[PDB]
Order: sequence, then C-alpha cells, then structure tokens
Amino acid sequence: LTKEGLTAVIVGLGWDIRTTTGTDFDLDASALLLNSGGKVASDAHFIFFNNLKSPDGSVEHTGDNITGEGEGDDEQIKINLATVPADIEKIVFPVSIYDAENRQQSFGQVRNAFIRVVNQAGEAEIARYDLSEDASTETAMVFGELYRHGAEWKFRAIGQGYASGLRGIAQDFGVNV
Ligand SMILES: [Ca+2]
Ligand SMILES: [Ca+2]
Repeated sequence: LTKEGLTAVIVGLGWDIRTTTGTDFDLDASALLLNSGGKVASDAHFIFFNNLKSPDGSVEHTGDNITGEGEGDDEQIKINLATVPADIEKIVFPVSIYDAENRQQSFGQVRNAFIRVVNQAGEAEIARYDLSEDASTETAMVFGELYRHGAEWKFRAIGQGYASGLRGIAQDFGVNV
C-alpha cells in the first residue's frame, strides 16, 4: 500500500580550509528557481549569499561559509519540493568561488571540494561532483538541476563550467545583476 516523487532534498557543498598563506577559499552554493521559459521567476528567486530564502519559502540556504572550516557539508540548500509554486519548473544549482579572478583561485587548488544532492527521504545520495578533480580549471559551474516530470520531480547532473563567474551564470538565467 505504498506507491511511487522526490519531496525534500538537500544540496551540500564542502571543502577544506586553505593551508598555505593567502586569501581563504570561499566557495558558494546557489540556486535559481526558473519558470517554464527557463528564466528566474523574479530576482529574489536567485538564492545565494545575499538572498538566503525564496519568497515562496521552498528553498533555503543555511548560510555562507567563507573558509571551508568544518567537516562535511559547509553550505547546504534545503528544498521542500512539495511547496514549490506551480510556476516554478526547474531549480538549477550553481557552485562558484567567490572573487576567483582577483584571488587567482580555481577549484583545482582547493582540497576535497565536492557538491552533492541528498534525498532527505532516507538520506540517500542522488548525485555528487568532485570539484577538485573534475572541475580543476573552473571557477563557476552549474552542478545540476531539479526539474518537473509530470507530477513528480527528478534530478539531472549538468556539470557545465562558466568563465564569467556566478554573475555570468545569474545573467544567463535572466537575473538583473
Ligand atoms: Ca561561501
Ligand atoms: Ca569543510
């Protein structure tokens, strides 16, 4: 009498604190909630360090970690798919290094950098990306997206790099930034 949908998910980003002297590694997890035209539903549907919750309340970022201090996921974005508004069709997950050009930083310099998505109904890992190893030369990437498939939600890994940083990503998806 049990049937069948992803309903609550957590995206987790972690990395290790820089051991050499120099500016810290400040990685950032973001989310963009898109409409059926692939555009952010409003500028406040870009969830990041300066906007930690969606207006609808379905997507919340737990807070900005600017060094990597702490084990496991250093930043998390919690998504309650049940309460995502109907107008939202996809939620895309960028990962970036803050101020990477000025700091001359890339994922390959950072130790044990990973991003993952966990199905909270049972803590099963859905997908992981090894940023240190597989996005070595990158400073910003789209990890993946949750998307509607009929009445349910699925995840799709994307793994696409962007040379123009988090701002460039935000621009492509129609954020006024
Ligand atoms: Ca951060
Ligand atoms: Ca850490």
